This record gives sequence, structure tokens and C-alpha cells, in this order.
Amino acid sequence: ASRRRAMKSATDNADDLIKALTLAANRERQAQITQEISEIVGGANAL
Amino acid sequence: MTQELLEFPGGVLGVALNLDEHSVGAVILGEFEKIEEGQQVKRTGEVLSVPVGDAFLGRVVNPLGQPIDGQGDIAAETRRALELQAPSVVQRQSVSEPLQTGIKAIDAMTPIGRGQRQLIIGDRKTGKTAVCVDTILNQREAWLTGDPKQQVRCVYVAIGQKGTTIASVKRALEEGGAMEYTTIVAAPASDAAGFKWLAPYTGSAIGQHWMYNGKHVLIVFDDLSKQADAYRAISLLLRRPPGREAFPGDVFYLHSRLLERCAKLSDELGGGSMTGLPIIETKANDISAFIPTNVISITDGQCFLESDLFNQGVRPAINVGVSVSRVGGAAQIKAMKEVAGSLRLDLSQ
Amino acid sequence: IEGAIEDYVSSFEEIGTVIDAGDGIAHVEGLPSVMTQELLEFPGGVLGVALNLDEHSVGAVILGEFEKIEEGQQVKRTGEVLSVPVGDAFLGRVVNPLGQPIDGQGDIAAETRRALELQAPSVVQRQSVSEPLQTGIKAIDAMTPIGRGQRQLIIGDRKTGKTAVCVDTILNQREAWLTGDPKQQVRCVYVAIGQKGTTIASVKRALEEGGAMEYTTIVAAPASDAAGFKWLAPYTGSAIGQHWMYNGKHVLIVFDDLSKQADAYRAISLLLRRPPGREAFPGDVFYLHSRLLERCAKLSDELGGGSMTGLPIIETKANDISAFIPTNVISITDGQCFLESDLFNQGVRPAINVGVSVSRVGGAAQIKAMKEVAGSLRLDLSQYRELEAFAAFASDLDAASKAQLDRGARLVELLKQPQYSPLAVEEQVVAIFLGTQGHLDSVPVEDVQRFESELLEHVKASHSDIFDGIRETKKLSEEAEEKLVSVINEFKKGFQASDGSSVV
Amino acid sequence: SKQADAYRAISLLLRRPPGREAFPGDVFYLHSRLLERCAKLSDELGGGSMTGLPIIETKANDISAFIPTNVISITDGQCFLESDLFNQGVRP
Amino acid sequence: TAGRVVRITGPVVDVEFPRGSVPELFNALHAEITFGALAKTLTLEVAQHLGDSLVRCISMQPTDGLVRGVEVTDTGASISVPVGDGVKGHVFNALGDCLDDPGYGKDFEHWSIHRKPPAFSDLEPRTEMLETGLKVVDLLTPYVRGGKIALFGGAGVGKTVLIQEMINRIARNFGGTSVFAGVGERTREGNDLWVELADANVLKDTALVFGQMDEPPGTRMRVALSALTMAEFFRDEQGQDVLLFIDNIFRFTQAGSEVSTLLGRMPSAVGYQPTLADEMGELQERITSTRGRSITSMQAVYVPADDYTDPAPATTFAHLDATTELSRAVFSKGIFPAVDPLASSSTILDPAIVGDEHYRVAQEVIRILQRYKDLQDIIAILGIDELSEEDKQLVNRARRIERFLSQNMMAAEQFTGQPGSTVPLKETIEAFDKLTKGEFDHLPEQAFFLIGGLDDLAKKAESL
Amino acid sequence: EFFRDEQGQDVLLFIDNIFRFTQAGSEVSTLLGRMPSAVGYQPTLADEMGELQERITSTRGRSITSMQAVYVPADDYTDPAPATTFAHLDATTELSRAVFSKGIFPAVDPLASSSTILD
Amino acid sequence: PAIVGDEHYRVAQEVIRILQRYKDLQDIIAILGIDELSEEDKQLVNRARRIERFLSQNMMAAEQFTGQPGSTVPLKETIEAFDKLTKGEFDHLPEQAFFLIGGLDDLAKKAESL
Repeated sequence: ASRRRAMKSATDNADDLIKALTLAANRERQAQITQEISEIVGGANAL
Repeated sequence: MTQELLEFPGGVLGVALNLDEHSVGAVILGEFEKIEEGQQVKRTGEVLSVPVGDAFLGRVVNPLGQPIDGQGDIAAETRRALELQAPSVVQRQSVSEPLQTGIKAIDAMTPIGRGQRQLIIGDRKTGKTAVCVDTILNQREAWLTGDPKQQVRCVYVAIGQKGTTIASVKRALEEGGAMEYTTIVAAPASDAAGFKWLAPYTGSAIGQHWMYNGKHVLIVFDDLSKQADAYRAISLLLRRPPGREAFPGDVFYLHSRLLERCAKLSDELGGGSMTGLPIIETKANDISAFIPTNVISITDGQCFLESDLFNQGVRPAINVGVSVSRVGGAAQIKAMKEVAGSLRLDLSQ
Repeated sequence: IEGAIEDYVSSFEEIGTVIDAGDGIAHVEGLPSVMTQELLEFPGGVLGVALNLDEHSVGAVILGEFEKIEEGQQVKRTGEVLSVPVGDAFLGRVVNPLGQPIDGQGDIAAETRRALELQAPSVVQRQSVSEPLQTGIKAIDAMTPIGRGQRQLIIGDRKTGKTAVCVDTILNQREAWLTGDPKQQVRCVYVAIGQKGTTIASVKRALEEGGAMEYTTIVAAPASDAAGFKWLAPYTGSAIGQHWMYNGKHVLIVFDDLSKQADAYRAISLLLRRPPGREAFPGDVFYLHSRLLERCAKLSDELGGGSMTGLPIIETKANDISAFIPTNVISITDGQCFLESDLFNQGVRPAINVGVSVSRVGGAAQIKAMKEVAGSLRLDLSQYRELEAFAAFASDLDAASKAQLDRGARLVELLKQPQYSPLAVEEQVVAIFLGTQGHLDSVPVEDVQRFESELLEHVKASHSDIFDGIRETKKLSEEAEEKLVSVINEFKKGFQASDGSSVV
Repeated sequence: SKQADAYRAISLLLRRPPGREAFPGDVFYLHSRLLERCAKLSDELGGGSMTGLPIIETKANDISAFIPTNVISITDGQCFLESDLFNQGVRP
Repeated sequence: TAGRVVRITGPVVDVEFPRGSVPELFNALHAEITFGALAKTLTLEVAQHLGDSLVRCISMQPTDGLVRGVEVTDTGASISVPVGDGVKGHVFNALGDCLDDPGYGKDFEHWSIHRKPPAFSDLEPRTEMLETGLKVVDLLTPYVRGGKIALFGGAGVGKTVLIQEMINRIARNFGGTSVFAGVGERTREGNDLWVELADANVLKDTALVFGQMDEPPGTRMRVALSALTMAEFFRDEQGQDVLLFIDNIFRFTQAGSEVSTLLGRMPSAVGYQPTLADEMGELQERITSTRGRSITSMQAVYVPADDYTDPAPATTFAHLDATTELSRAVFSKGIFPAVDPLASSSTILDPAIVGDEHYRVAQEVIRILQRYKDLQDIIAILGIDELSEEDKQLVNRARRIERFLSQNMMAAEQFTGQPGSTVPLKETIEAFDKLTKGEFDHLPEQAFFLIGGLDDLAKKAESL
Repeated sequence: EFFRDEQGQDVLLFIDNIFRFTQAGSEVSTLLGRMPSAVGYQPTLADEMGELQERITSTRGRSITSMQAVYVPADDYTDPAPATTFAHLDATTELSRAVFSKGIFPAVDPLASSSTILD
Repeated sequence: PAIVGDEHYRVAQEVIRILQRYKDLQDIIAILGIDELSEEDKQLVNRARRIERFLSQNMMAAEQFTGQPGSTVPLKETIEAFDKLTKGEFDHLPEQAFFLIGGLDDLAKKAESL
């Protein structure tokens, strides 16, 4: 019964971790794309 | 000419980098404040050069080779052009003799040999400067022999360092007598992006002049990220379109022609050598970033100093997985090859 | 020769012509005497702002329907720097960002005009924030008090009640406004940037039903109009407000929401082909929001003791309070009230995060009664929240922690309240007294909110001298407190819980 | 993926304006006007048909890059092949 | 003969002069705005020469209401600020106009703001430890008397509480003269500081310069160079030791970005100006303690989006002798002042300058907090109870050391109602030596918050 | 709009799929050579979506209800295309294969679906 | 298998299956520990950790990296050795015996050195 409780707790802590990591990985997708577009367009406007 | 020195009327200089159909695009190598539109420019008739000689031993100099320690003018032996080609594949010889650093975690595990390049890459406040200054200090035991076939001369090239950090390095060398055989090239943080870009090349020219005369030389570049930032600033003011991460397209050719110019010559060229320790400061501890993976690929080995090993008492903080020297046990005395021969692989395991 | 050429060039009722137009920007030839940020007018009744003045043409951003613009139209000077009409006649009106009426209620009897880019009061003209802006939200006036001249950020997710908390704050002021004295008589501005037209209409109805349209003005830049109106809607809001502030009135500004101004200025700047910084915003988005929010201040008596209080709302992309615009505005304002959506869905409403919200003015602006009664509540709720995060998985619990955990649960049930119910400070202090002094310790967690609402109507009908004593003195004296504890005990007997029993 | 990468080369040499991931504006239309020619015809046009099996290559298994996102929206069905299952023995 | 305005684009103004009458770089030009209620005399600074007798200028006031073709007069000198012993007591804007008495300082000696950094021959490195009486700072990041010191962190974590605390630790009792530079902080703090320094009666001994967030980027960058010109006068001419508090020096780089993109120079990484490290260098190197005279400088640095790899934080790290780094994560635990122990640093933390009995304790604390920060990946999933006893012993004192680096500061008294605390260095070293050895391992974690010293730890622990 | 205003009828406007209206706007803004914003969308986006969504509304006792199939790129609700779209809409109906496979027509998931008028 | 013959193809695909299952388990093993796994999974991890090291070799050009001389392993002996490894016939050896070693005669000689 203590294992059940500690394992429910570990599952809910892992679900909050997958959420926080996903909300970080999306912010990094969006920054990577925007940096790539800034770098392309800055070159195209230099010409 | 392309890369001719211009002379502006304040006695300040510049370099002609762009030659357009109707104008010359120049970089000013000094106090730009004194420049006005419509004033005179004289050419110099000289491709970009610096004074050189053994008179530089013990001095602190601007990138143009003039002193800033205040101890009066330098009795320069000749000028040398900053962009002479590296010794070609036929002129070089194998690295075979050690550069003793006196640090166990380097000398046993990832040796440095005369004519190797070894990248001291790491994060802020991890020991990068401390390893290099300790290396320059250890050479005194050889210098006191007075023999040109074993004494090492040193150059320490401070790029973008603050002036009190350079003054701290200077007195930390004087405490160990290393200013008997060290030159400091100082482009402190105040100086315009021309000096901050140029400092590694004038270091390599002062070094090369002793190298081709059969002397052994050690160069420390501290640090090539501030040269790469200064060349980014120069290129963008000149309005060249940037490549990746807003760097100039040819930021690799900035560093390759700096670091390839240090090697061991054949005995047909006096058998001198130059050993390069470039430093790179990696932001957020990632080695897999643009500028560090260039310099990792140009140099012969890494001493990756990691902050989360430094904090846990492993000092000096060499990450033993990533760190390597690709010349390896060819650059060690026989006793050290017998004793330490597998130690990097045993620790990475 | 050259002096005759210069004399001629000086010799040049002036009219220009549009030489280029597109997407909400136009270029004008001529106008050799136009001021930078002069307000232009175009033939369709459309205005523009002369941002860029080149050697041979003027670049104008267009305000309103840029569809009516084409090459070869004439344009003329209005002779005014970028300004809006202003005066008391704006009270009870809905206006577009130019100050033209959009309600269709009639013309505006404007007093004068004011330029938008007039600099904020300097370090020597301001005074210390020292006077309560009562919001009427228990969750805010107990723990994150707002003083007049503060900027308090209402940062939250989408659909958490950010507009509802600000409409509550504007509705609360009616119990002050009925009094004639300009020292008590706060008046308000609500600027809607990028809101749906039905939301601005819903807010207009809610403010009429509560009587707040006596003293509010609404600036409307609904999501259908051009980016230029969305960019101006905050500045014109502050310029309607400042005229009252420098006359010694007290003003409240709600910016709803200041993120959709940043996403308009990103549009205008990228159409002007300026290069972006972080998150594709132009480099000066800090100088967009700070130039806006620094206008909010309390003036010194030498300048006439008025003040302007800012409640900028920010929408956060799934609670990433470390994003660029959130951290730019957290850096400007004097505090924040983070509205955590995880608590909103569990029915905690308003969903105030009591750990992350702060006031950096603090208890300088909170009345001595509230400061005494509520002053412990913040830390008591924060230690309850961690004790609840532990006890969700605790295999055995002690009688001290079990009592503290039950008090915490009844304080969380005490703080919530329904939409459009502002409570006066003389009722807020009694509502927090019930919790903090422990009088709720025998009432079940289902009944607490009905008990607190009913006791406030008991004390409103009979024993009114509790509220009169609190209002007339701003402190809760012992000779009133003994009557309060008596009336609570007399009411505890006559109350009944919806399940369980009667109580002590 | 090499269709798109060849059109991007042509378009950037012609100085046409770059969008996302340096592709020119019309790259959804480049793939769409290609693929939407696959169809089944009615009986009045002889009842013929054409069936398209476009292939694309995905960098490090991502499916949020510009070309994969365009073709996943244009096509009727999507057989994701994955290298992890290829190694584990599940071939194809 | 004089120049004419010919282009205007926000705070950037182009002016055309006669063939031979072109001003030098950094000269101050006047221009008149005469619309109405908005009327004022502008100051422009020369930033570039564009050729054909044309120069590009940066405006120190909002250009709003400036019209093409107005006459501009060249003053033939750079922007100048009043310097002298009579500058102390008063409040100035960037141009050296006094806000407290508008006519004041007109008759004082005027120095140019644009000046070269001190000669390298005149530099010497400082080592003398400054004792602040804060536990985390005195233990792990010992500040240097005559050094350069800084406080990094994202928005809303503690710059202004901690800078007004450091004013109360140092400038309340310091024997020299202080300068304070408000470079683009919020105006309400400028007024709060101007009132507080009069209450504490420190104001007679300090000069304040202000350039708050309402001001256009041309002045919002020149404010730092203005305030620094009053400090380097007190250093060089009077021979006093000086304090130079700067808040917030990220806003100087940001104002440099906002003007650079209107000057039309190409954007660098994340849209900063090129020359960023050269503009930051040309400021920072002037703030140095030349041989025999000292300028203890303390700089707040903003970090946008908590992004500690951003080019503005990343360039300014090179110039600093001690760097306190604040963190969102540590602030979310309720730990005040919210210093990150592992990321923060001081260059004087070595056994030759601080002594072995300090250095051993400071290395033992770091090793413990590091081993905990490595276990955080497991702790987040499985809690404490999975760990081996050699780790679970360590984590149970790591969580106590982490909390015991908190302190109740004198600045926070106006919010918490708790009084402030100072602890001497010897009591700090003796406390963390006992915590790492284990002499407090049996006390509950909740006891350790916001204490101060060991006797207060005992007094608090007895009540729980 | 003609059926709402002139015929005086209630109307139900389906849109399938509102994401491709955002995408096609970004591609026209790129062909017009205008600088692209965050993650590459058109700088007009929050106005250009507004000029369509604000127009779907009731007036004078007659109404245009709308159903809008919305694709989400990478399944993240922070991306400007969904994050602009979900600012406008009042209700979210989600269909589930795990409910359809139980025979429960019309297969609306009762937990994943949501509405903002449920107060 | 039409080109290399089925004996090579079976062994190559079995070695990859094992190393792929191991790379999937590393994230479990780093947190919950090898003691938590199924008996078949724990046996597979002990095979994989040996296979990874037996894919290392003392190259001739690595004389300056390792000091030891270099070695060449025939294709048939390579196949026989990995066939035995995947079927566990070396699971009784210490994990460090396989590292850098070359062929089966060298593997035996290093397992006798330990």
C-alpha cells in the first residue's frame, strides 16, 4: 500500500515533468525557427 | 594595395579591406574619435605588418607592436607582414618532444608537445586562464639552462580582457620570473574592434620571428571568442551579409589561418616550433555550438574544463570523456608512456 | 550661384500627394513644413502619423481604414502634433483611439487637446504612494494591496477572469463616486486592445448595470481594425487620463490587454522593414511599454495632488511567466497578481496565485484595520499550500498539521467570490476577520461562503455601528471588536449547514 | 524533400523573397499542384485513375518541419516509418 | 553660417552643414522645437559622418514636433556635466541640468563626458575583501573593496531590494563620497531613493544622476557616461575613495540597440547592435581603481527572459571581479535574497586572500550543493527515499545549507515587518563549518529560513 | 452575411480548416516580400484573423453561428496560428475514436470537449 | 542475406536488436537501477554491455593512443564471436575483458590476465 502511493506520486511527478519539458521544447522550436528566419532574411536584405 | 596600412592625420592607422570601383573601405586601428570627413589620408606603401624581435621579451604591447607598459620604445629587429603563409606539408616535421605543463591531469593524460595546438575550451571561471598562466610559469626550470634547443619563449595574447585582469596576469608572471621570457599582447576591452580582431595575428607574427630563427615558442590566445566577436563587428559595419549565428561567412578562415601557422619545422629550417593554446569560452556549457566546433576541428586536442566537475573538487576540471590529445603518447618521455599509457581510456570507462 | 539656389529652395495651406501605399503605411511627397509625428488627414476622412521624414518624402502610418488610400490622393496638415481631444465630456462614452465617438451616442464636447508623447512627471514632481486604491476583491486587498499611483500587473493565462477582476475594480469605485469630494472621487479609463466586439459590448453592459458608466470612459480598438489603432489605444488611454490627473483628480487605467499592443507594434515595425530582436519583436518594445506605464504616478502637492493607477493586463502563453513580454512588463510595474489557470478550473475564483503575486509598494497603502487583521494571511496560505502538497501523500498526520490544514482549506474557501460582486473595505475587513480569528473553525467547508455572505448582511441590517466605526476611523477598535465577536456568536446559533448540523 | 530543396535553390538564385526555412512563398502550391493531379476519374472520362505514393525524408524523426507539414496536410494518408522500430526487428 | 535638419526618423536626426563647417564626432548641437506646449531646445550628439557635409545625430530629447529645415548650431564641444565638491546633495539629469534647483551647477567646472579610459601603466588589481554582513555574499562571493561587483537576474527577483540593501551595508557608513546612476530603472524608485537618502541623512554625501525609462534612447545610453564623469572627477581631482552604484546597466546596451537600428547598422545576433562589446568596453573600463585611488562600483544587470546566454549578459560577465547571480528557481522556493550559490562567483575566493579556514568551508558548501543539484533529476521523480545512504545523508544537509543561505535583510523590513540582521564573517564561517560537519542535522528545514546568525538559529529552533 | 442581413435568417457557417487560412495568408505575405514575424507568419496575423472572426456575430435578433475545424501544428497551443485562433472561439467540441469504438454516436468526448458559456 | 549470406545477416540483426533494446533501457537503468528489470531484460543488458565493448578494437594507428600493438580480426572469427556473445556463451566473463581486445584468442588471454 505504501508502494502504490509512492508509485502514483512518481507517475504524477513524471506527468508534470513531461508537461514542463514539452513547454520548454516548444519554446526552443519557436526560437530555433525564428533565429533561422532572421538569419536568412538578414542575408537576403543585405543583398 | 589590399590590406595596405593607411595613415590618418592624427597619427592613427587603418587597413584597406574592401577596394570598391570608386572607394576604399578601411578599418581604423586605434582611437577613431579624431577622424573627420574631408581630411587627408596618406598611403604607407606597406602591406599590414608589425615590428618583431627578441627585444619584445618582458614587454606589454598594443597589437601594432608599440608598448603600453610605459617603459619606453622597443628596439625592434625588423618588421614582419601579418599574413605570410603557413609552413607547407614538406617543410613540417612530426611533433616528438614534450611541452611540460607540470599539471598531472594534462601532462599524463592528454599531453602537449612542441608544435601541437591544444584547445583549452570551457565555461566562465573554470580555470582556462589558470592552466595557461601555470603552463607559462612552469617553463622557468628550462629557461635557466640558457640553451636554445630546450628553453621556451612565450607569448600571451589577451583579447577583450579587462585592463586589471591583464595587470593581474602580468604580476602573477613576475612573481614566478616568467616576464624574463614572456611577451604580452594586450587588446583590452576598451580598444576598437580592429585591435580586438588583430591581436591574435600580431601574436603569431612576434612568435613566428623566433620560430624561424630556431627558437621554441608557446602562444596562448585568451580568448578566440572575443576575436570572433570583433571580426563579426568589423564585418557588419563594413555591411558584408552575415552567415550563420550572425557571424561573417568566413569566420572559419579567421581562425584556420591563425592556428595553422604554428607547427614544428624540419631541421632544414632551424627546427624551431610554435605551440598554440587557444582558449574558447562556451556559453551555457554546450561544446556542440558553431565557434567551439570549428576550433575543436582546427586544433589537435581538447582540455574541456566543465563547471560541474570544477564545483565537485575535481580541479583542474578536465571532463575526461570529451578531453583528448590526437598526437597522444608520441609527445611524452618514455617513462610517462610506459606508466600512463592507457589512463584516459581507464578514467572514461 | 549656390546662395540663389538655397534662397529659392527656402521660398516654398501646403498639400502633399500619396506616392506609394500598402498594408497600413503610405509615403507622401511634398509637405516641406510638416512636424515629425504631425497628424495628417487623407481624402476619405482617414488620419495618419508622420513617423519618418526623409529628404524627399514623408512616411506615414495609417490610422483606420487604409483601404480608402491610393496613389495620387492629396493629403493635408492638421497643424497638430499627434494628440487626442480631452475633457470631462469623455466620462460615460465609448471612443475610438483618435477620440472620435464609436457608441453612436452623439458628438463629444471636448475641452482641449493633449499630445500623446508628453514626458512623464520627473523624479522631483512625484510623491510616495500612500493612499488606498480599494479594488473590492478579498484575494487582492488582503495580500497584494494597490495604492493610488501604483502599476499592478494582472498577468494570467487565457480565460482566467483577468477582464472580470478589472471590471470588478472599476465597479467598486461607485461607493466612492457618490461623494462629491475630488480626493475620494476616483474616475476610470478602460482601454480594450484587440478584444472581440462582443466582449467590449459585454463590459459596456456590465458597467452600465453597476452604474460605473457615470465615471468610466472606454477606448475601443477591437480586433477588426488596423494595427495603427491597436498601437495607439494605450497611449490615447493615458492621454485621456493625464488631463484629469494633472488637474488633481484621481484616475484608474485598465489596459486590456497590453500584449495585443506589443503584437500590433511588431506588425507596424515589420511593415516599416526595421529588423527584429528577440521573439521577432522590434528592439524598442521595452520603450513601447515603459513610455506608457511611467505616465502612471502620484504627483506632489506643489503640482496638484492627483494620481493615475495602472492595471495592465498581460496574456501568458500557457503560464510561461519567463517569456519576453511578461518579463519586460514585470520589470516596469510595481508588482503582479498572477492568475494561475490550474486553480481557476478547480473553481478557485478569482484564481490568485498567493505565492507568486506580490506588491512592491506593500503595506504603505493598506488601511490600519486591514493591515492588522489580514497581515498574517499571506504566509499562512503559502505554508498551507506546501502542507497540502505534502499531505496529498502523507501516510499518517499529526493533530497540529491536521488543524492547520483544515484552517487553510477554510481560508481558501473564504477568499473566493462571484463575478461583479465588489465588497467595500468595511465589509472586506470583517470577511477576513471571520477566517483569521478562527470563527469559521466549526463551519463545514461547503457552507463557509454562504455563512460569510449572510453574516455581512446580518451586520448590514443590524449592528451597522461595526461598519460605521471601521469606515469613520480606518481602525478596528476593541470596543467595536467585542460587539463583533458577540454578533458572530449570536449568528452562529441561528445559522444552519446544508449538510451536517447547526453549530456553536 | 529533394524536389523542394531544388526549387529553393532556383528561387533564391532568382532573388525571389525567402519565407520560413528559406523556402519561397509558394512551396505548398508547388507540392499541391503536383499531388492534386492524382485522382480517380468518372465513367464519362473512361474511369481511369492515378495513385500517388510520394516519399519524403525527415530529419531526426521531426514532422513539424516545413515540407513534412505541407505534405502531411495535402495527402490522404501517412505511413510513418520509424528507425527505432526498424532496429527492434519490425521490418518494414 | 550654421547647419540645417534634413532627415528625422524617431530619435535619429540627420543634419547638413556648410562644406568646411562639419562638426567632429560626439559634439553637442542645439535645435529648436517651437510648436506650442511641446516646445523645447533639443540637444543632438554627432554619431556618424555620412559624406557630402552631412552628419547623423542622436537626440537627447524626444524629437516629437521637430520639423525639417530648422537651423542647428554646433557648440564645438561634447556633452558636458558639472563637477565639483558642490555636486553632492543634488539630483541631475544626463545633460547635467539639476532637477532639485533648475539654475544650479551652471557656474561649476564642466567636464566633457567623452574621455579615454586610464592608461594601462596606472592600473593595479584589487584584493582587499569587503565585508557586507550577508551570509551568501561574504561566504561564497566575497566582494572586493575597489573592485567591480554585479547583481544579475531575470525580472522580478530582487535587484532593487538587494541594491538598496547594499546601499545600507556600504554607503551608510563609507568614509569617502558616493555617486548613484539611475540608467533606465523605473521613476518611482528614483523618487523613493531620493526621499530615503534624505531620511538616512546620507544625501549630503552623494550625487544622484537619473535617466529613467520614459526618456529616449539617446539619453538613456548617455546617462551612464554622465554619472561616471562625476565619479571619475572625485577619483582623480579630489583624491577621495568613491562608490559608484549603477542600476540597470543592461539598459545601456539596450538603448545602444534602439539607436543602432535607427542609425541603420546591420543587426548582430538576436538583433543587438554590432560593436556591443566595444560600446560596453568603452564604458566599463573607465570604472577602474587606478593605483592608490579607488572606485568601488556595484552594477545591476537585467537578464531578459531569464536567458543567461543572451549577448548583453554574456558580454558584461567579462568585466567583473564578483558576480552575484539571482535565480527564478531559487526565488520560487521562498529563499531570499535568492542568490544562486553555484553560478555566482568572486575572483578573490582563494586561500591566499581569504585564508584556509574560509576557503575550505566555501569549497565544502559548493561540493554539497553541486551533489544535490546533480541529484535534482532523480529527486524530481522518486523523492528522497530512493537514494543511497551516502547520498541521503548529503541531501539532508544540502536542503539545510540551501535554506541557511537565506537572510532577513534591512531593506525587506518595510515588507515583512521583521527587523534586519547583520552577521560577522567569523560567525558565518563557524556556522557553515558546523552545518557541513553535521552539528545541526537534527533541526527541521523550516527553522533555517530568514535567520541571520547561530544564536538566532538556536532561539528560533527552540520555539518550533 | 447576406442571409443574416437581407433574408433575415439564422445561419451556420462551417470552416474547414481555419489553419489553412492562416498559412495561405503567411504565403501571400511572403510573396509580397514583407518581413515575416514569430515562427514565420505574416505581420498582420492577429488583425487579418480578426477581420474574419469579428464578422461572424449576431445583430438585430439574427445570427451567424460557426463551426471551425482547427488543425494544431506540432500539437502545441502556444504557436501563433492556434494561439490567435483560440483567442476568438467560445466552445471546443472534440471527437474521439475511443468513444466512437464503443458505438456512442455522435462520438463527442465529454471530458476533452469544453465550453466558455458553461457558468 | 543474398550477398553476405544468412549467418552474417542473422548475427548483425541480432546484435543491433540487443543494442537498440539496451539504448531504450538506459534511461530506466540510470534512475530505477538494473535490479528492477525483468530477468530477460537484465540478462540482455549484461550481454549488450559486453557487445558494446567487444565492438572496440586496438587499431594499428592507435599505437600512440594505447601503447599496445594493433590487430586484424577475420570476418569468419568476427561472426562466430558475436554469434556466441548474443547467445550468452561469454556472460561468465568480466565486463572489462572485452574492451579494446581484438579476437577470441586475445579475449581469452585478457580474461586470464584478470
